[PDB]
Amino acid sequence: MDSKEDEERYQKLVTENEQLQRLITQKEEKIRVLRQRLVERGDA
Amino acid sequence: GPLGSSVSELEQRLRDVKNTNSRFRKALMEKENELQALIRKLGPE
Repeated sequence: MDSKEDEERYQKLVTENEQLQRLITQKEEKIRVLRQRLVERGDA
Repeated sequence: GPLGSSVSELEQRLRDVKNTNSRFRKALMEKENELQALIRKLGPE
């Protein structure tokens, strides 16, 4: 029909893009601190 | 791709963000592997 059909798909996907980036960062952030907590004990 | 109905400008950004989301959904599951990996390193003393 029109671009709207795919644009409605688009806007949903960009919406997941927002959350995905959020979590990747949150996980990566956790990963960062999580290393530091173990290393200074496990390896020192 | 967009030869009609949907404008090229929309679908090209759509292809981009889909490749983006698929990649990000991959990375996200991977980062969980790094997450547990570290916890497996929390396993010892």
